[PDB]
Amino acid sequence: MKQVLVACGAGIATSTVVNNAIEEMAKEHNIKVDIKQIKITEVGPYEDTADLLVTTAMTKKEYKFPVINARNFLTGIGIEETKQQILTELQK
Repeated sequence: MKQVLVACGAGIATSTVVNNAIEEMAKEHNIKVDIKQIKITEVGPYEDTADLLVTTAMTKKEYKFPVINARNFLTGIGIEETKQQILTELQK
């Protein structure tokens, strides 16, 4: 089981496109992955239990995992790109 969180802070209240996107891809792949949604100040305690984290900005902390910028998820087209990187470990 892979618990991947998602913390975005640009305009939308929560990461809708990202989640709705990833969740759509994970299904096609049929992998045992579960997406998680939390606030920017929620990833702190959710660093251990969680496995992967993705954020657009505000990534200045003692993270204990390979954070992946959410720049690719700006519109919703360059998902496959980053997805390939994160998936490299998911289904390594």
